[PDB]
Amino acid sequence: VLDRYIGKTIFTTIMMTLFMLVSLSGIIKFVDQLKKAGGAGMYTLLSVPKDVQIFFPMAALLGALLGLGMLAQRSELVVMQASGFTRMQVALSVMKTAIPLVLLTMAIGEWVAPQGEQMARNYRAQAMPDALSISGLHNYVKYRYQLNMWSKIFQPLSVAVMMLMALSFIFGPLRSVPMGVRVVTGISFGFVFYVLDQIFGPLTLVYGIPPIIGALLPSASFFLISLW
Amino acid sequence: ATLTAKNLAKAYKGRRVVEDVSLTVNSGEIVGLLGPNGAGKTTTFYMVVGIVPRDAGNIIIDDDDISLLPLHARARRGIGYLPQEASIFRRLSVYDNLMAVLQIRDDLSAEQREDRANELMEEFHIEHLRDSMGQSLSGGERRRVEIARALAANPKFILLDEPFAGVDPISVIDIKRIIEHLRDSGLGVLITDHNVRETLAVCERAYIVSQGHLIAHGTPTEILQDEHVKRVYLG
Amino acid sequence: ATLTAKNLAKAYKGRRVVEDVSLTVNSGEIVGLLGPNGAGKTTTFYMVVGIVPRDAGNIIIDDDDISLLPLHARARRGIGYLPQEASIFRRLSVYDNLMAVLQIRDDLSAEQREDRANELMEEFHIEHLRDSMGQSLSGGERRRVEIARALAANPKFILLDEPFAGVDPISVIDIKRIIEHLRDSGLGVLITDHNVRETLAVCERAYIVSQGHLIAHGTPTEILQDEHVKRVYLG
Amino acid sequence: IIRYLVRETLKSQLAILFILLLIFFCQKLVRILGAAVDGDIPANLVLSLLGLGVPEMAQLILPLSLFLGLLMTLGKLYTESEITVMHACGLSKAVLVKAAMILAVFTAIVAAVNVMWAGPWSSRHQDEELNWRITLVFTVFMMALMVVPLSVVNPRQGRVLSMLPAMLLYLLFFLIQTSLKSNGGKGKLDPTLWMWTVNLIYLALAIVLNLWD
Repeated sequence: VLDRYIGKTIFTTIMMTLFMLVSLSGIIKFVDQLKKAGGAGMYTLLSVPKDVQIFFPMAALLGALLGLGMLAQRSELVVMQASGFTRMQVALSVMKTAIPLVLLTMAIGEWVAPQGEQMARNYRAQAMPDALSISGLHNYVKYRYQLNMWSKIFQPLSVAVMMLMALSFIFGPLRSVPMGVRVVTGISFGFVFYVLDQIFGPLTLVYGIPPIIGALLPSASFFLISLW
Repeated sequence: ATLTAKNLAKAYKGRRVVEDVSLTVNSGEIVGLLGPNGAGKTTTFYMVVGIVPRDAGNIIIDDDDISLLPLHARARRGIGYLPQEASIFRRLSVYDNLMAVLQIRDDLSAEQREDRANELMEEFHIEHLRDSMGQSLSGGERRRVEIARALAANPKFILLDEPFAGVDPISVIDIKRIIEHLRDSGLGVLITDHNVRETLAVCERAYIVSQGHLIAHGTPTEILQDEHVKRVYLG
Repeated sequence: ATLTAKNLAKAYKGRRVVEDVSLTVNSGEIVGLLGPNGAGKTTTFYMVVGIVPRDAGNIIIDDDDISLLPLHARARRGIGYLPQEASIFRRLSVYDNLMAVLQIRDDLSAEQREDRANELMEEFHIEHLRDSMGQSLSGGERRRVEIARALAANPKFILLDEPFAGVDPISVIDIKRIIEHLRDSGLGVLITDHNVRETLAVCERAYIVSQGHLIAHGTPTEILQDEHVKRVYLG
Repeated sequence: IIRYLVRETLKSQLAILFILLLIFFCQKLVRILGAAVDGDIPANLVLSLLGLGVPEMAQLILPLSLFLGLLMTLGKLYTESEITVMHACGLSKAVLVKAAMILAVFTAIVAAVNVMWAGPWSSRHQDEELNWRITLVFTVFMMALMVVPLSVVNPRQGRVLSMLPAMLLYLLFFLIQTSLKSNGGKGKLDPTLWMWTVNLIYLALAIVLNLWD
């Protein structure tokens, strides 16, 4: 089944790209923390699952596009289109194997990644908040970020739109056999959605809005933008 | 059914390659598209199936103009395509490829799917490589399973480019029998090849293309009689 | 000069494919290596040129046993290879490819390099595509410039795999004339092909391989007379 | 000439360098770059954010850029089987390692300036041992020698998994290399000089794999 095949190749490259990002950023933090402060062997898993929660969907973009392009260069996607695949392979394959990989990142950030930084906080005691649930927000309403963490909770679909029209640009390319010259433009033209979507948030409040549809409009407009 | 193109054209960087190419195929018909190197066959196939943006022409199924509609909905309308360069899946096995293509067939259950897959592997004689991984086959079995995964979708019309590339002649005559038996089923096929002395034995009529100019068409005896194309393409 | 292999063997995952394959070629000799699908031709070529680790055999130039020496020093000793699948450079142009290969030729200056490149582009008739970029050519010109960049190195021995893949017959007879003129220059060639009715017209003698078993060898009339290989490979 | 190697791989070099510099600044180029349009506009807010984090991520990602961009497209060359005929025209590994050291010394000048002339800028706009400048121009000088035989992908057993033995060896490098420099102290302070040896012991298992005799 092409579902489990394209899931196999994207999962095997997506572990690679996630490792390549988070093991890099771990030593990014390691070099200046052991530059200034400090002592031997805790700093790596000091900050892993919150770095997973941060760098997951960008790694999803990069790995899904790069692996699907390396598969795509050898004409497999054009012959599976020739047999009769459509946007359905996108819809029920790459989504179907990528958003179950973001459900457990939501699980890691709801279940243990706040404790994943609590362990770092109470291990700070030898030296010298954008991660929460509804249990503070509805009293913050009486006390802004009124639905900003609500939008933070709502991201299996923002990553879906993030990835979807991005790899719609790699669903096509057919000038000769175009050889990955434009997967960089695909990740480029898809990268600006964090530039727009998170910053459309502060634009909602200035003229009066319900922030539910204030968050659901920029995520779903780009869902509707490129349904080829 | 009938697929017809009318005065196709395609170019890039000024160097035009296709001018006024037209073609006509009915349901249950074996038409051929021979021609010299760089004649325009695969680009004509690209304009038929909707790989490249066409500059002029009319792709129509005699009543529905699909000429600005892309490839996936064209294949859902029922054309079949085979790539010139090899395009098998490169981690699967052979039965994995065939059954995975046959999952899209929305007319029969999975026991008839594996039945049809067993029929196709028996009928191409690849059962003694049926569980080898895909990317490491040889060229003969690779082109043979290309033709298998192409024929497995059962379209109305089917387009091939060099189906005889790197194939031993016994399997060539085998594939000849398979395509003519599907002609007995009544399914129109379009073929481009270079082994002319095995291509002409199966084809009914044959368009001949030379640098956009559809310079000849007719029966095998007339296109062999043509001293023009014997100078241009046969030798 | 003379290249000789003695009882080659190669296997993977238990399924053996090559057993006791031997071959013999002299300087100035056209030997062929026909066979059905999965016979072992490209693996035999791999063991000759030193792509795969051989399990048994003796690659020797009749006086120097290079059978455990890798490919780059083998090509410096003077064998020539052409890949089965297409392996052109995929951003260069044609003249860029040819002159870049001819930079390695340590026998003549750059004006004779561009002279030889002009001779080769004239002699394959690719001057009207000589400045197109590499990866977007068609299959005929791609295989033709493969044979060009292969012949440009001028080795003593040269190995081809399917040199007639996707080539129109006029250029086929052209390449036939080129290789037989280099046989008049006295350079031994080894050929694997599937177009037998054009392959036998040029070859002197022809080894025939079927699943490791070198089941036949001899003149074209005897290997066409063989009712065994007419059952096995011809049909 | 076949100089094409450096001309092709420098595209991947720059591509992976820019696409990995805009990542790791995603949560800054979103947050403060968006809040600056409405909230506050001085020059040294966006200039401060440009000055944030650029030297260490330059000096760390640009070696990664080299040994990952030299892995990517040169492995595409391996798996499209082009070195098997380039190799087969009287060449050897010498031409690939010569092209690798040429592109590595072409990036050695930017790997030199983003420390030597980014240091005083780091002091002035970040306050708001000298063997290290040889080790850093050496660690780009070694990956060009290290990854060229390590991802030597066969046409029939190919994969992208080959990046793992080229990244974890750099990680076992760079966990140790900077930790041994946090030992000791600042400038003329003196830790153990085994950092004179870990570079050499990596040159050793670079050069054996490049020899293969």
